[PDB]
Amino acid sequence: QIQHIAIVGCVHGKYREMYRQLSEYEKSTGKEISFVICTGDMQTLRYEADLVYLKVPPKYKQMGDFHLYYEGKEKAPYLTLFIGGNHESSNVLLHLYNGGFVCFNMYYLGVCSCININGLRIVGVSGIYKSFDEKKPYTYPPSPNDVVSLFHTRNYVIQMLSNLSQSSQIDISLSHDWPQGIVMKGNYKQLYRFQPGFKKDGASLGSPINKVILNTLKPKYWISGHMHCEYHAEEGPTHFIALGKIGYKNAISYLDLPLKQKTDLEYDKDWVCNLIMTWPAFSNKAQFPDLSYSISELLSKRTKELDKKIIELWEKYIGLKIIYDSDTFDIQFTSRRFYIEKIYNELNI
RNA sequence: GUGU
Ligand SMILES: [Fe+2]
Ligand SMILES: [Zn+2]
Repeated sequence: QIQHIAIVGCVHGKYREMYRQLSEYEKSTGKEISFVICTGDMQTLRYEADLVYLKVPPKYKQMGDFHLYYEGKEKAPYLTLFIGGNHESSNVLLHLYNGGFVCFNMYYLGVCSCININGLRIVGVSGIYKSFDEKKPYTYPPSPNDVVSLFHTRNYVIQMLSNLSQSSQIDISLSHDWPQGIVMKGNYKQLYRFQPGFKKDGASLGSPINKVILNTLKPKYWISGHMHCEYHAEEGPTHFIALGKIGYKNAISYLDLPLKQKTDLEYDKDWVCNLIMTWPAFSNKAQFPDLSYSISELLSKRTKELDKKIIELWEKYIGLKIIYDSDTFDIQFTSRRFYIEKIYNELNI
């Protein structure tokens, strides 16, 4: 039993072309796409005003196609899961830092998270690495000045995600920039012939945060974008796949994986417990996470009886299935935090 | 990597 998953590199606002490409493959080969995974640079600009939050060179200050899907003019034909890259409507993603649908069939995984679909556990890490921002908190509501920093990956995602392969393996992990040093684990000589600009970076190319997460979780697959080129490599048991940008040949590939059972997009139980147990570090909605707390210390208080009660209350107030909600994004920010706070306090810890 |  087989499922076919499309994996996409950078989209840069070219959604109609991406779905056209994807519908072609469905018609040409007769295979059915279960769902789509995109590794970032999604540019989910709702309308003109969101352009202030898109950090691009001036020639790329363009709306793209997403507003068509946001308005309902277009309908995304497949469920599309994505992380954020360095070219985003960063204000929208911060409202949805705990994940959410930006429009029908288009689900943002958040700053980081794990989801369940078709028996698979999928971990996403948004953004790109800059050492000088990796300790900065998020400030909310988003203001135009943070356009330059909102999409930089924070070190704290390492502690949020590190326990996630205790119960079971991670099937797929996504990141926008490559895990640092993985460039050396494939045919880099051939890669340097197509991208001679990479050679000077050596093994330091890529994000150290993603390197750590890769080494800790060892997913079956790690997918990244951002470098506008195809690449493959193997780090121990992990198959690494880098993808190009929509418009070129190397932008889309497909994973044909065993389908254990067909199952709708669901929240991951272990992620949900991590989210509830770290609530104290996130409780100040003007600035989070409060790193005076230890994320690891907070997560060390997880127990099997608390996990069971957390998932019971999550199913009650939110539900295990991830379902489309068309409230505005600032309301979704407040609502999801309202139930995390409520669930935590009901634990009396 | 259209990366500061
Ligand atoms: Fe990028
Ligand atoms: Zn890109």
